[PDB]
Amino acid sequence: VAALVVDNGSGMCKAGFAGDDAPRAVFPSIVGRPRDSYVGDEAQSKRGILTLKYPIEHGIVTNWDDMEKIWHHTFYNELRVAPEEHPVLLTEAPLNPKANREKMTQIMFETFNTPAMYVAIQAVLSLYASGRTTGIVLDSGDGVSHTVPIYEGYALPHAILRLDLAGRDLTDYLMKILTERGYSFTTTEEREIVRDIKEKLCYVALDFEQEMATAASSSSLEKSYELKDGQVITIGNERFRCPEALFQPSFLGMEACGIHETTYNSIMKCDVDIRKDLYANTVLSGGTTMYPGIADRMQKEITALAPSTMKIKIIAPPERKYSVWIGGSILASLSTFQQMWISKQEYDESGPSIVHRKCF
Ligand SMILES: Nc1ncnc2c1ncn2[C@@H]1O[C@H](COP(=O)(O)OP(=O)(O)OP(=O)(O)O)[C@@H](O)[C@H]1O
Ligand SMILES: [Ca+2]
Repeated sequence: VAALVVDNGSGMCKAGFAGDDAPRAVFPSIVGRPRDSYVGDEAQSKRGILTLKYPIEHGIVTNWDDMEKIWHHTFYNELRVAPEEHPVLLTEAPLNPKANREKMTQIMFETFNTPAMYVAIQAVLSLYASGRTTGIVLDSGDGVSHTVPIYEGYALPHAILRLDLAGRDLTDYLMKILTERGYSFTTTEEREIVRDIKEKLCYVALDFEQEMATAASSSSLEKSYELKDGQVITIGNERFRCPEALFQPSFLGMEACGIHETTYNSIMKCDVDIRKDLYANTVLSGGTTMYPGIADRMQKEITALAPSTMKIKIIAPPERKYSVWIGGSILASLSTFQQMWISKQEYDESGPSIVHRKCF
């Protein structure tokens, strides 16, 4: 009899049990409404008559009635369990407003009746999941990208940087640039493909101009995508121009620093004496860091921004895509964290605003 690990993100919900090694339920973060309640895998397939809402916008929860239902679906239909038997580890976005974790507790203890619960910070977790308690996580999902300096399991609120460049925009950026090539992707079923192509084929060029150079001069970097109907689509320098946006947001007419500088900028915002620790412990997580090349490119780029002498180390746990979860599975499982929850009876005594003093 162990705990529960529910990680909620802008596009996917990752659910399972503390003391496992991998989520058991994984399903998009979508609630479907007929212009009578559909969540999960189910929800996607029905779209044509329904309306789809995503209640997690940019890592933060904006609809609470839809959020409640994703969790109704998670416990009952996906995990087949019932909450008032289990303690729940719930995850939160770096710099989640005070109010939102409060409101989160309410739902759990009140609607769901958890005997115990918790909210931890996603970044923080993935940092654990590799085995460290100091560092800076580049976490970057379907909707939002954070750089998060962590010191002794304590994220540093002054040093966090959020950038809303992430999966969905890359998906959108591949569409845009494949469409400039002639192709067309109207429908959302076609869109589901560009999503696949991005994940199947894209990578991160080491040297962006040389690469663009190479692909104008020959076709050595081309790959074909055979569409489920039979038609094969040639994809070329699109393959690395999509994830290039991460390093240069301009591609998307954004005036933002790329994930590299953003990470430099976050390291730089900290007390000087910790930086070398962070520099050398920089963890990728989120599924938008899955592109091959990323590590090196990031190694190359921070090294051009960092002290000439300095030692860098980008860590890319092969697993990273579902690391946030995992990281908490570890935690909720740890016999030494067993007596750190907020309990049903503890809530009753203090209301939601206790979720702060006990969740630092
Ligand atoms: N192998 C891959 N290569 C590149 N991108 C990928 C890969 N696998 C998944 N992605 C992208 O990762 C995204 C999902 O990542 P993650 O699971 O961190 O999302 P999330 O937690 O829903 O997002 P957020 O942190 O933005 O709330 C999707 O945009 C998907 O297209
Ligand atoms: Ca996420």
